[PDB]
Amino acid sequence: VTLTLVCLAGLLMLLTVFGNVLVIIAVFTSRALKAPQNLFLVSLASADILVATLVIPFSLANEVMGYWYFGKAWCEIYLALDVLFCTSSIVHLCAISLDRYWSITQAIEYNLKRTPRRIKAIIITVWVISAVISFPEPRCEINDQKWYVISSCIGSFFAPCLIMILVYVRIYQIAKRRTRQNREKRFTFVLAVVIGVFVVCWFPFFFTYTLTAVGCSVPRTLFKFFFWFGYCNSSLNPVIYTIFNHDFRRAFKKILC
Amino acid sequence: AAVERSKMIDRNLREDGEKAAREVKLLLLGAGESGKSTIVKQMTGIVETHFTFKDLHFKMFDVGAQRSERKKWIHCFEGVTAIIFCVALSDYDLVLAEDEEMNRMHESMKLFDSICNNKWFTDTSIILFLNKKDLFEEKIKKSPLTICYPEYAGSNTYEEAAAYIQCQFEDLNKRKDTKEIYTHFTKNVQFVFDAVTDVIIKNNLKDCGLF
Amino acid sequence: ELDQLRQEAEQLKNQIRDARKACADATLSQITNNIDPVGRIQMRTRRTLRGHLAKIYAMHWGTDSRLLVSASQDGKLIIWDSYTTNKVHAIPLRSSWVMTCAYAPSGNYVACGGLDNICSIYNLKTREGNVRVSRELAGHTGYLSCCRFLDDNQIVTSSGDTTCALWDIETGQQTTTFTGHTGDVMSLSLAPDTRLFVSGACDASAKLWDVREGMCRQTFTGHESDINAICFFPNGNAFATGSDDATCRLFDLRADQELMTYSHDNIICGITSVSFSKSGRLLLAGYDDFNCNVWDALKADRAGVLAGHDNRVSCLGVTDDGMAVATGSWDSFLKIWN
Amino acid sequence: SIAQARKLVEQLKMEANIDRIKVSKAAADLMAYCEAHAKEDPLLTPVPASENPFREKKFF
Ligand SMILES: Cc1cccc([C@H](C)c2c[nH]cn2)c1C
Repeated sequence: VTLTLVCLAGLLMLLTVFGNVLVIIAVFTSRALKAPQNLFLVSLASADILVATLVIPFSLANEVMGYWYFGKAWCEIYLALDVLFCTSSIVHLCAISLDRYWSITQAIEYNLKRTPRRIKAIIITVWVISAVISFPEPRCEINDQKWYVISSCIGSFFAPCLIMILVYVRIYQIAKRRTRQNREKRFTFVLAVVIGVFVVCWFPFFFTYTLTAVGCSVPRTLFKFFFWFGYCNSSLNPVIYTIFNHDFRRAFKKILC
Repeated sequence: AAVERSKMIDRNLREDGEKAAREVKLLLLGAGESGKSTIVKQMTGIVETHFTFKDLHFKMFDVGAQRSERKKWIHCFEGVTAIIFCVALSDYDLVLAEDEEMNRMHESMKLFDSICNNKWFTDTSIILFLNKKDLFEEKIKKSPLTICYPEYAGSNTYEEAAAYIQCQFEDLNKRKDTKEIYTHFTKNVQFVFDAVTDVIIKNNLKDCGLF
Repeated sequence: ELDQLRQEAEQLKNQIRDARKACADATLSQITNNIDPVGRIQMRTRRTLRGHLAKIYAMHWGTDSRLLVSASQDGKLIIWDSYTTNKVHAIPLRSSWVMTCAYAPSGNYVACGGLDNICSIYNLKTREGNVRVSRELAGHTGYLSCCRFLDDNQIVTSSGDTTCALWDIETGQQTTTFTGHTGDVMSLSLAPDTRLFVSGACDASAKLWDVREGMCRQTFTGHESDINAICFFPNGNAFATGSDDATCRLFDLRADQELMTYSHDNIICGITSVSFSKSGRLLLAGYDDFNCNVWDALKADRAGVLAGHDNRVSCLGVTDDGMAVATGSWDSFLKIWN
Repeated sequence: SIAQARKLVEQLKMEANIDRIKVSKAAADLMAYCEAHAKEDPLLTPVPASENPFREKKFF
């Protein structure tokens, strides 16, 4: 099944780019969405666009044709250019967590210093951390060295998932001391997806990735399927972080409809 | 030339807007004998009172000097982080100066009802203040509160009357699901700090839809 | 007895009402019935003067037809340049509650006003640096809802104190006071010769105030609610009132009656500004439905719509040249619908 | 109350006896003026770009 899978990947790419472009446009062309926090949304949407254009077209081929990559010198720079265009996302989900934690736990103190002078620095810090974690017949198997998979796995998806899971179990606590108006299902559900999605899509991959370090019998086909959830998560991301907010929804209604 | 001048003008305007956005604004309202001046002291046209508590920045606009129709200029106050309101508990024993047999507190409720159930302040929360508590606590010892409500049961009492009045005041915000109404019986600025911290946190906790 | 005054006043009002009828021959819509329609009118925002950080509450085109003022709740009174969009000036006010503006006819002074009940006047050409508050006229008992220069000295303001007042910017003393108007005074407009001006109260009425002798001359009624705007036919013999009744009306100074009523079923919101084309045949009415409807002042048949604003239109002004329409809405952008 | 009512009555009597003109003459003097300034209105009759300083013309 080649044409069907290629078409499915094409649907993936189209949806990803469409949603991220919509979010990027709605963030700018709207008076209401003028808060500084939206710089993170714009940067994350840009990362989703990049990983949806410069990455998927090649890594779908490498699995479809089932043979030598198209090229031998453009790999050493995309093999680490798809592994840094995801870590950018996985760490922008650990930055939109610290932001949306400090804007609740310490409101008055953080509502000052909540200006672009620091948001830009944070975004540059994320985009340099990603790069630091990216650089460490024949097929281009992702570099699996006994000392590089461990560090990449525990620096790219075990800090950003131990810092957005110890930062969304508080916003659950705070959202219990600050509602007192029978909104139990509101702050209890929407806080379950933003992590429910982030860990159902990704973790099934990283678990096997670093589990190979002990040579466990991970099936090859199932692993090469787990490999492909990262991009679908890069697709699902813009809607998760934008639907619920009222201003984003109004901008979506005004632009799309 | 003109391009550079206008660029510098834009830069200054952006800087001033950024510095101003870090302010909290409080429209202060009350009836004639409400006692808002007492609140201002403790804590023509618009009078702006700028203060700072625990390293914050409040502006409070007193507009009671404006003797004209209220629906024609209230538009300007759509965007205040809260609306402080002041009522006079010793005002249930005063009839309107011009009108006859118009209990001053009834007029105060009418004003507050107009403020709350209004199309502009549909989310802007109110912070209610019930001034002159002690004077009322002494006044009620001879004049039953039933004079000002022919639907009252429970003989004169301060632990009950001041809760019944608060009930009648909180029974007027038909937007029960949108705006909160805090209440304190005039550390008052400490209460305003603790009640605008809640507004700021509950407006941050709604930009992401959690609330 | 006072009842004598009441009864005779009632009979006097009835006499006026039944004597106006005698001056009726046929409705304006009958006489102009064979007039040539105007068709459709399209207007596209040539510029979009940007920079305000809050609502926009007024404006005034300069006599040059190039510069234009604009006031916002951001606390700054800006003076733009329509052609290039460069902000020529940006005055930092003292109180950020503004409800008016008035660019001088000679362009050397500007004014302001608002809830502070004070009409401040600013001199643009300091001769040594930036601007400075030239004067501050105080003496009104209510917010200042409109104000226009008679010349570079006299300024006639109107407030919610149920009065108007002609000032003297040289000495800051009310030269005259126009009292006799029941409700507020939501807006006014001078005449071509600056010897008469109509004031529109929130009492559902208008009054043709004189200036020389400080006394009304005529009173027009027929509106069913407040009157948020008013303007003159460019020849100073008719004025169009825009109410919160959602209907504009065209009143005649000479005949002292009502001529046309511009209303439609599809509109239920209230007007907030009106203006005429230089030919006086386009009653541009800036509604509160996010729109700014063009009309046809002689047949009432709407002939366009300037719908481009994300928030209600609060300012609407046609230059003296006649070839532009600057509209300002609560979303902080000024549009120029050439 | 009395004096204010008397002043109102005086104003009303002064404004009642003012003279007027039939609606026909006012209608004629309205439409005649509206016609008189046809070519001088750049909105009623849209003007070409040669007279559109906003679109393309002398702006210096
Ligand atoms: C360690 C690491 C970090 C980020 C991305 C990846 C790769 C490219 C992947 C697989 N599926 C989605 N992304 C890795 C291996």
